[PDB]
Amino acid sequence: VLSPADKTNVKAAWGKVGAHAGEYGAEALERMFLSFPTTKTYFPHFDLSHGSAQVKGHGKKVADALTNAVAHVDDMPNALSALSDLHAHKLRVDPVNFKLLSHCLLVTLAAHLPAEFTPAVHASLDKFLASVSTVLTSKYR
Amino acid sequence: VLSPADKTNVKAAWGKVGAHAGEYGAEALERMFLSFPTTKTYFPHFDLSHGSAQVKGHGKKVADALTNAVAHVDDMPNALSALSDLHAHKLRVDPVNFKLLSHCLLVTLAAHLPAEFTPAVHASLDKFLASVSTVLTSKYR
Amino acid sequence: MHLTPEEKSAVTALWGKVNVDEVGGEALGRLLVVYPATQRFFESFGDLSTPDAVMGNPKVKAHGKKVLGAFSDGLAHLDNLKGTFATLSELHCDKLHVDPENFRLLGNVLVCVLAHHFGKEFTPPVQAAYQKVVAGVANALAHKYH
Amino acid sequence: MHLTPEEKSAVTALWGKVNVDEVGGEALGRLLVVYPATQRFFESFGDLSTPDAVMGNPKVKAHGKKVLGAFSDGLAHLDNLKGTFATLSELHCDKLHVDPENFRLLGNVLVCVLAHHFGKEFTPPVQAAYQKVVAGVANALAHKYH
Ligand code: HEM
Ligand code: HEM
Ligand code: HEM
Ligand code: HEM
Repeated sequence: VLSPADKTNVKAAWGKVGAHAGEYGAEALERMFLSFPTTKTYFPHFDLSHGSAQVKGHGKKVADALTNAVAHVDDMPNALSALSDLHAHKLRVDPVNFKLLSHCLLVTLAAHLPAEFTPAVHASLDKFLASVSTVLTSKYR
Repeated sequence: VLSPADKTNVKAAWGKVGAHAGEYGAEALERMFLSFPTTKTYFPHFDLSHGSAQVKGHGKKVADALTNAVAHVDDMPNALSALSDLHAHKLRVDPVNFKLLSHCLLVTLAAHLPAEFTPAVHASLDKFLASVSTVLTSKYR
Repeated sequence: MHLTPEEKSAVTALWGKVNVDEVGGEALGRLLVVYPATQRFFESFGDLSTPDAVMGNPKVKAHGKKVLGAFSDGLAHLDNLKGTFATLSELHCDKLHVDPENFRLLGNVLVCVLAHHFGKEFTPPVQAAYQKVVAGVANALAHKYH
Repeated sequence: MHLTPEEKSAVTALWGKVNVDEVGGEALGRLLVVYPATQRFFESFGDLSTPDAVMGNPKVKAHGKKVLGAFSDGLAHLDNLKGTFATLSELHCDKLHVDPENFRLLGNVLVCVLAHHFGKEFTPPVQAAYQKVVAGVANALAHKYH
């Protein structure tokens, strides 16, 4: 569960992400494709090369969804509802993959936000990405 | 998430288990311990030899908690609240282990209830054990 | 494949009694019914709208048989599952785009089917030996994913 | 452990810049803070109630150094991880009763910490090489569980 302190931590860190979000989501995806190749199976229709405009374009979409989750941190299950139907019922993405993307996001934020990624903030972000993953995954079978 | 047809399959399957539940619970633990040895790390204080008394006794424990969950299928979180705190906060059992016990329980039911373990009931028992697992680990961290 | 001699022998002796037409169809069918997500890979098989529809589908049954056919090969090559399954691996990855996490689901369904068919004879020790085999097969099938 | 020549160079190149005393502390400490369940194994370290209490605990810092050092040996023997870690495997299993799933958690927290320390330098390709290594080390630590 996201406690008050966690929400504050998440708002402050995503805040400092600002207009770089799109770029971070794109790096997170590239990191995931390279470190965990099984995830590419969900994107055979994508151009997966370094610099791919499809990957940047998508990274932006992933970051906007997270920004909207942060904006609706007290009602994530409803705010991400459409994205849950998409992932669980249409794309049918196995839940382990969410853990992999999440890990890759944390890696990206760590590499770009040295001063903000303290122990406490790292724990809050991990918790937040778990909450998002759980919502996107709850109807899956 | 359980459908009414699931609730019905679970009640009927479990109703047949009847007085065997305890023996079945113990068989399922013995299966888990031999098939997935890392689960033994949570039971260092137990005699784990074949047919041991603690296992047997513990098996009744687990089988009754499942019996109570079936009876309170519509209100699991409330009914299982004490076990959730025990597993998630006191014991701190990593969630992976729940899937391993669920599978062994399924195998046990499959091996003793030929007539009843149909494809539809198999699916319902699986969604059922997954819900129990979700409640028993909801707070783990 | 860290299989003790009494394990290899446990696996082998039981496999000799398997009716591959029954088990193969039951395992593939139970996968699609128990884990409906997997149905996206077989949309070309027809109607899989209900359990009965699924267990009766002749494309599900034939494919099930081929699947068990491949599993039999691995049992005869337990010492080199990797080499034995390299082509199938490349296929499930480059042509079919199957997330290897699904290989475990089929393995466990497969184990539940063996238990359903053999009852008392599918003792805990025999189960453990099959869990190792099924893990080894899953891993071999995932080896060439890139 | 499929490590190509370039992955191995990348890995080794980076490791020679790592201050072990310090990175070990950070990694074990971040582990106890982000995944609090892993505090069940260190009740003797005293106070772990808040982040400052954990990160600054001299016992946490000393143990982290210990862990990172064994991690180091591993890197000096990438081609025999199982042998290198065999005694530590048995110890974690028979005497400490640590569920191996915790080895993957530490491995990932360590990747985050490297990324934190090196920012830039920690390119995706370099991350990928480290993920194979942490997986390899966790599997080797898991090998002797029975
Ligand atoms: C933090 C978790 C994730 C979030 C917030 C997220 C968000 C999104 C968004 C915004 C879209 C575009 C929806 C649209 O069309 O407007 C999308 C689509 C998609 N996502 Fe996710 N995603 C997440 C995790 C994953 C993971 C783990 C996978 C699989 C490895 C995945 C695979 C896909 C695929 C295949 C599409 C469709 C892309 C296409 O064909 O255009 N996503 N996601
Ligand atoms: C179907 C899921 C499970 C259910 C319904 C269940 C139920 C129970 C019950 C009723 C108890 C006894 C509590 C008491 O005495 O008041 C218990 C204890 C315990 N459970 Fe579970 N359990 C489940 C899964 C697991 C798994 C996956 C693990 C880890 C492998 C585990 C490890 C333990 C341990 C170590 C104890 C304490 C045993 C002792 O010291 O006597 N449980 N559980
Ligand atoms: C248990 C491990 C598995 C083995 C040993 C296996 C084996 C095979 C074999 C022998 C074929 C026939 C290929 C040919 O001759 O051209 C095949 C095809 C196929 N496999 Fe698997 N398979 C496994 C698991 C899976 C899983 C889990 C899925 C997806 C959930 C899957 C999806 C497919 C699909 C969609 C085909 C093509 C069927 C067609 O031609 O329409 N397989 N597999
Ligand atoms: C990177 C993987 C790891 C390595 C290389 C490693 C290495 C070590 C070493 C060298 C020791 C000292 C052995 C001795 O006292 O003779 C140790 C002890 C210990 N390890 Fe690990 N370890 C790892 C992961 C873990 C994790 C994930 C846990 C549990 C969350 C853990 C739990 C413990 C505990 C409780 C001790 C004894 C501490 C004490 O002195 O009281 N280890 N480990």
